[PDB]
Amino acid sequence: AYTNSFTRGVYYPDKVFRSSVLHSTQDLFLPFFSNVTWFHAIHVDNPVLPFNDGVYFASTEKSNIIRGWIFGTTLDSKTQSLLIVNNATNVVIKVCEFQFCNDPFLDFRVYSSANNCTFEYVSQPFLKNLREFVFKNIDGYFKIYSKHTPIDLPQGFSALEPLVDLPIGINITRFQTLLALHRSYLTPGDSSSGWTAGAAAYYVGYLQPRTFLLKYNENGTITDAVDCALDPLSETKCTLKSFTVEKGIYQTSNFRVQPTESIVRFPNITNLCPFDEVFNATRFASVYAWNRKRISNCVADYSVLYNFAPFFAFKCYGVSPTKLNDLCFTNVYA
Amino acid sequence: ASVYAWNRKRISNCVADYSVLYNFAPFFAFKCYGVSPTKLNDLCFTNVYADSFVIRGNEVSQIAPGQTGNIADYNYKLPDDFTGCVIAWNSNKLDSKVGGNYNYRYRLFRKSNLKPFERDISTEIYQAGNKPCNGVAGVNCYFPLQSYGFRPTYGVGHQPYRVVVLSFELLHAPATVCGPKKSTNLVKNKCVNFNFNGLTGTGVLTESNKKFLPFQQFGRDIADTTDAVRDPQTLEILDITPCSFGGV
Amino acid sequence: DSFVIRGNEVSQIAPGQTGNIADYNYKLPDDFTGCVIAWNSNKLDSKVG
Amino acid sequence: FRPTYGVGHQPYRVVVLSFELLHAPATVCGPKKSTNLVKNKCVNFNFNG
Amino acid sequence: QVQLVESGGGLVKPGGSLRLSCAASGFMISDSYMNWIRQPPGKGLEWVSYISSNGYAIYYGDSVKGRFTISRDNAKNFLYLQMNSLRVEDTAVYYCAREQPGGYYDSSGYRLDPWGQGILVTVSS
Amino acid sequence: SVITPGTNTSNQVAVLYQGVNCTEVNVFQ
Amino acid sequence: SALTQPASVSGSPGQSITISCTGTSSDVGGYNYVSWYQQHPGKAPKLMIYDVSNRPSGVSNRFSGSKSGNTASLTISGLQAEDEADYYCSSYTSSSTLYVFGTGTKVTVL
Repeated sequence: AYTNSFTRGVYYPDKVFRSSVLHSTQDLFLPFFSNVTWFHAIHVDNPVLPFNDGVYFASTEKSNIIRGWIFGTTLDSKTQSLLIVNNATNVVIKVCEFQFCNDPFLDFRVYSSANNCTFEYVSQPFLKNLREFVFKNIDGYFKIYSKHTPIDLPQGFSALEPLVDLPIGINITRFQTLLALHRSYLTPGDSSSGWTAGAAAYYVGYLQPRTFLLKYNENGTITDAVDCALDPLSETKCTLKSFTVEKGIYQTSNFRVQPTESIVRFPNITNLCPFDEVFNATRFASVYAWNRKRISNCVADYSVLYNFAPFFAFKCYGVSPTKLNDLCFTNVYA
Repeated sequence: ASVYAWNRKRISNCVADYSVLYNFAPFFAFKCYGVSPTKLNDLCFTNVYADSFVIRGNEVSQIAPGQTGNIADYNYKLPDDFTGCVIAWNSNKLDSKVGGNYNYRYRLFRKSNLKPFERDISTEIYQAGNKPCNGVAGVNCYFPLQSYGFRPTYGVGHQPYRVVVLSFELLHAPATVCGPKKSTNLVKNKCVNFNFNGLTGTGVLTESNKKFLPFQQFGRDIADTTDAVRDPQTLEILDITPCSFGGV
Repeated sequence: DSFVIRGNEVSQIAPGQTGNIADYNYKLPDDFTGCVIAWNSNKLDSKVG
Repeated sequence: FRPTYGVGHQPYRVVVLSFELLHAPATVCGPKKSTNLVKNKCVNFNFNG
Repeated sequence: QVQLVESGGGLVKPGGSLRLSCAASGFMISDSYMNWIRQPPGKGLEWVSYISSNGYAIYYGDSVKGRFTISRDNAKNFLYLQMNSLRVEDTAVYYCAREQPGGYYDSSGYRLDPWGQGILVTVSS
Repeated sequence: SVITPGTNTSNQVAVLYQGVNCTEVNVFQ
Repeated sequence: SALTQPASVSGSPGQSITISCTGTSSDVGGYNYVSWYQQHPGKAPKLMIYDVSNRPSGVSNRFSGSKSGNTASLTISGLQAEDEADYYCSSYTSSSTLYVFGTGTKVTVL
């Protein structure tokens, strides 16, 4: 499905305090008014969603039906998937390359294969309640921002705070969510029946590189923001660095048609060098009077050599053959 | 470890002193980009890493900001904005046997170069203009890894060289590791030279009245003037104002 | 001026250049002018033991 | 010092030359000579450097 | 705790061949450098061969050079030593031993701690 | 260039591309 | 290249013993990687000391290794009963062949 994300997703990007000032920063934000994919948490339980570049994950629930995540590049134990599991008591973060089942287990507390853990961390838990989360993983780090607010995505503006920054370096490409249910059985595999749960739904949104003009109020909190690259009026506000533009004409930026293709034009490769003249020789010289011939001032190509000779031995010292077709030399000997 | 599988270890949350390193290893080369070692004993850092491996002796130079060769194309590469230090000391007395130490290898063939600070350990046979040989070697289809075969008679530039690299940021993020330097009792309301966790400046310190959020460490006015800072010992927030001046 | 030093420190003998040889051992001014000469001598100053 | 260490640990005999060039009263310089003085003519001169 | 049990030795005739199996228990033989120690009757101990953890460095005893191949079954998690083309002077007991500093930041010299139980071999008419 | 009648009057906006004709960019020449 | 280890020794409870273990200037002298093992009849030889001053687990402090130039020397204190066993000094080398061994010592207590 689809639903536009309103003016949401702004977060404190550099954790340095600033008061009553406007600042322009270039970072991965959620473009305003963009539509976001929507999935529901009843049963089939949840399909896989890619982690393209960053997820803006919001969930509205009041019975703890949504309880965790699992991330990683593959379900096999061949790579260090990630675990984030909430609980009434704490969060459990793990990086252990544990092979998973065909479906994420529904919390009868665990269903997964063995682990070869490399990093572990624990801290307080992530717990009408509007949960918003922003996950980004670019710089060797996985970062969490969050906010819980009383109350579709509301039009009210509210910024996210950096909660935890995980230095774990897993190559993350897909991500899934973890569900739960009361007095529910748990097995590695189940049909689309699922189990009953409270009414809830969760939205997913994607970050992009954008330039934002952030307004900090006198208390050091972000209160409004304008997307510098959305439409002409926002681009004009962002260039004057001012939220109110008076009547007039303004030169904001420049446009330039991009090149649609690349072409190279060189002379028709012509005066070749005599190679099929040294390997195809009919009669050789003896070792103690080996023959040397200087070959220069010509275009030599070492791509034709694979034809001739099953090549019991073909090796080079100081160069690699795949790169040999490229360099230019002084005088090559044979 | 070998170059093609360099090993990384994070060192943090401790008092680091870079005066003891002069001991170990004659240190043929010990140089830093972005800091100078005699002053290195003072600053506080974000997160310092240590990578260790063994490479040939004509390639030490390849471990530099943005230098091309064959040890920094597909083996291991550092970024172009690197900051930190590199260290090498010829070790030809413990890693080179008679007959070739076939224990350390490096990727000679790679499809595409690698981004900074990533290591690839997958063993795969190079291609040859056709569906790659599935287990064999023809004109091409070579084994990806080639042994060094270190021997105790080579020229120094071919003897192996143990190397270790330290790399750390200095944006003054929450200090996790500092040099030895001891603390001093705090003075307020007087023009005093201060050195807060590496940030050096002058001005009068006053109890602050602005609300730092708990995850913040520095405060700024317009034009990067450090306007406020939180104490690294007692966490009270402090305001900075330059002492009085004017024209005569 | 004459004295004897190690073989990894030649770079250290410069005005106010850091290593461990030009800060507190013996130091030249920051406006130095002249030349420096060093030669590894292991055949007349190093004995067995 | 021992005669088998790595290059960075062997000694270096060293000597440092230091001299001013404010062209103060010349005390040393031979590789040339002198020439008869010329007056009233555009001439390139080399006075002790 | 950690045992190294052997199997495959016994009596043999000169000229033939044989295979020794070193079974590791208490730890993983797939990442611990190994090397065999043989002891003739009434003498000291002697180095046989050496496998690395990598699997790419193999060092044999100088007398058994040319023969006495070594390998590891990371599937069956054992060590195998096949003695090939034996001679009469090779009668001895054999031990399968593991090098202690198999970690990556040890700063401690090598030392053979876990030894193999050991089996004897007799090659004659 | 962006033509704007003022933030406090209304958000409508008209755009002027200076050195090009829209045949190769309502429309007006 | 083999280490030369003496035949046997003898003393009574309460005494202390020493044993010399020489070598060349490539195995013992120049690397200080030498070790010492013990063997009761019918068991794989067990490590007594290595890294000369580095005494490993369980070992009674009564053993004290030392290395001077090329020679190495062990010193055992407090004659007990278990001493009935062979002792071998081993070392890590640098050419082909990575370990050599000593002739073996017999330590018997009266």
